[PDB]
Amino acid sequence: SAEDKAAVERSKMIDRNLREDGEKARRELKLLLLGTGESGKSTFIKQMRIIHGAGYSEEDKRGFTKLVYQNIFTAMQAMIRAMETLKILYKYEQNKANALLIREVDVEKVTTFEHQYVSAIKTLWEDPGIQECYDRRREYQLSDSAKYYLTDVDRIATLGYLPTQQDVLRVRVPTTGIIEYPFDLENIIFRMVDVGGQRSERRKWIHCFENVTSIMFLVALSEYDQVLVESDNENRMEESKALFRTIITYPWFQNSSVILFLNKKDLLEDKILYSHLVDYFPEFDGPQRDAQAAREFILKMFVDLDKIIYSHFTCATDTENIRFVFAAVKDTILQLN
Amino acid sequence: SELDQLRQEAEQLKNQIRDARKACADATLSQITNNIDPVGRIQMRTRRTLRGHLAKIYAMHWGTDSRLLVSASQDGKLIIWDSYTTNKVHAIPLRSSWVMTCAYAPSGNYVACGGLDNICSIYNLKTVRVSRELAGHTGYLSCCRFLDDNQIVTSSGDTTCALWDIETGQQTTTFTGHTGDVMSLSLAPDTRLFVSGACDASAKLWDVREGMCRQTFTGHESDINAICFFPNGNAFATGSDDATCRLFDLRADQELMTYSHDNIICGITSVSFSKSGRLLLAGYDDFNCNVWDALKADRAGVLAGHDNRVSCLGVTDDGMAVATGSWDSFLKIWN
Amino acid sequence: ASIAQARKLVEQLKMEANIDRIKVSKAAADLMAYCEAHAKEDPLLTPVPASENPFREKKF
Ligand SMILES: Nc1nc2c(ncn2[C@@H]2O[C@H](COP(=O)(O)OP(=O)(O)O)[C@@H](O)[C@H]2O)c(=O)[nH]1
Ligand SMILES: [Cl-]
Ligand SMILES: [Zn+2]
Repeated sequence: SAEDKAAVERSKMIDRNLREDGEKARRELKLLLLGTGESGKSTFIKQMRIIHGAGYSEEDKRGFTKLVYQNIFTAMQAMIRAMETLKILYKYEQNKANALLIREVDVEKVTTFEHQYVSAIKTLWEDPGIQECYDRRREYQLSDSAKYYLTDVDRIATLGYLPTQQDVLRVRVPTTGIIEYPFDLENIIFRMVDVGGQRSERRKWIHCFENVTSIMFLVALSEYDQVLVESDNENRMEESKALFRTIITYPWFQNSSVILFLNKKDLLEDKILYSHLVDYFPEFDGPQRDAQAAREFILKMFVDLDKIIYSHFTCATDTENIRFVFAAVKDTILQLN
Repeated sequence: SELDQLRQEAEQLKNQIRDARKACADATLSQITNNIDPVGRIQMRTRRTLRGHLAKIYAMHWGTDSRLLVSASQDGKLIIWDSYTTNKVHAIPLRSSWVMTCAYAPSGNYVACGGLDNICSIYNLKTVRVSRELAGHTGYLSCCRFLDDNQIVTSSGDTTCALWDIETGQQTTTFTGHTGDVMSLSLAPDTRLFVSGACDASAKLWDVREGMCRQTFTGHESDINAICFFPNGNAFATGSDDATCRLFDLRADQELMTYSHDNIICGITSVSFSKSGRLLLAGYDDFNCNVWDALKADRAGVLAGHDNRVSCLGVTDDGMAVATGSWDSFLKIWN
Repeated sequence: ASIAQARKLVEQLKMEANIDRIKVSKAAADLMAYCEAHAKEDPLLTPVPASENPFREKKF
């Protein structure tokens, strides 16, 4: 049959295309980013787009505008809540009304940054009570970019505001599905994957990641002085370490190379001047007010558990630092594969 | 306390339901079927091996012609096969390789798939181009089934199911009530109802057009990964993490039978009845399909043709064949 | 907040309670009768001749 012969040739043309696609797939390396929320995963992905992808054009930057506004509202809502929970007083009577106005904003629906709200935000941020609450942020959940955006509120509120590359690097991009960012480098396709937006039962999808090439586990160095009140005062860094241990002992990650990124090294340098590691980890025997002693301790603690763990200190918002660190990591991953 | 009295009333109602179900339980299915002959040994052969995927297969669905089928793999391809010849008819490159489900529209005009992207993508086979991306779920797409070319039902890790208008791209109806990830759904033969199975260890019967849950069934604190209707629409079966299949009757409003062996402890991924309802086929993480006598609960046979999990299966509308799909990258057609 | 969820649960349980149910004996007899009536139409249960099996025909 002419028709039967055509159907066989169509099948063979499909087989050609599947073989070609299979050849390309063997050049792909999956890099699975893991780590608790706020550890640096989404920022790392954005850096890969800057360093090895298309970067951020004017048009791209314009697209992130409303999310910058939303980060501002989310931060101020967190501090308003903390004023109540920690029982801190506003200095300015007007901020009772300003706090109510901001509290009631539906962040998901924010597309503009109108004068009413800009004034309320600025007046709240300038209140010494809110500044006192900001200084107590280790006791609640506040973005590490909150101060950055609130300091720059005038720039962000100006008509014609266009986000900078730093504004983009810091902004929360909300998603509850899988994040995959592929990029080409030296005839290899790196598929960088982040599941941290997913809110569903990990047991039902973890096997999608059997034998990934590499796991990149991010930890915020700056979380050493935070405890989980719900988990018997478990240190946040102990929770991150427990997660890490579950990852490295998982039977289908035994072939995966494991890279530990101890991120937010810049925030450690500031925090260590006033928040003492020994108060949270009394085994620490190094000097106080010493970032290098602290980060060395945190590293040795994290891997105090056969398998080799590679580790680097990072500042994910510093493009030059990530360029440097990833150049080295890429060399390791390619050598192992 | 208003919340305490409402909590108390809910307990009274759960007891009323328990008592009404007990009042109907006058005999068991096993007693009723005691005198019917065993089916005797079911010994199917592999008739076709479908080769082409290059990674785990997660889902498959037969076309209503009992000849074409669609399969979905983490290789980022949907393949449409002619099972009779083994010819590939289409290979569709997916944007997201993180696929968990696929479906064949009854017309044969469209297929659907999705997964960890949280989107049900519709592909036009008579154009192959993506014709719609159905966005709205806030967790993974676990299952989808077309009612017609313009309507599809989905289940999600976000704990909801939904009915969509494909043309508008909107959820017509959102089916809420599960408290855990929904893994599976099955349309009634008359498309009036559907059932869902979830990680809250419950199966729910839903009214498609009215939007409510009519009946809830508990699956003994094990996640339900797979669900299928009995062919007359008056019962359904589940497959769970605890190596057990269960039959539930809608009009008696309760579980009738379990299907398990103590020396099988692995998860079930997939369930289907045979055309008459007499056989219940289930796919297992131990790489086999077990075929159960639905009326008598004895195991009638095995299909052992895979080197990794059986992830999916399906029985043709004409009843002529079983497909198995596997993490070993192959499908097999049996009868 | 929680009172609304709790009221929803109660209303749902009333809907589930107030249905017509049949005897398991009837339900079972009906499933058995269905299987018996359709057994001849079921190729996986009741082998069809090779010539009627599309997966055995030398045609394909
Ligand atoms: N100062 C500073 N900010 C960082 C660093 N890494 C991430 N951030 C910021 O901290 C916030 C949370 O990081 P993100 O990458 O979103 O973490 P994710 O929740 O794991 O995706 C964002 O505003 C980031 O830009 C770092 O090393 N230093
Ligand atoms: Cl490395
Ligand atoms: Zn290294």
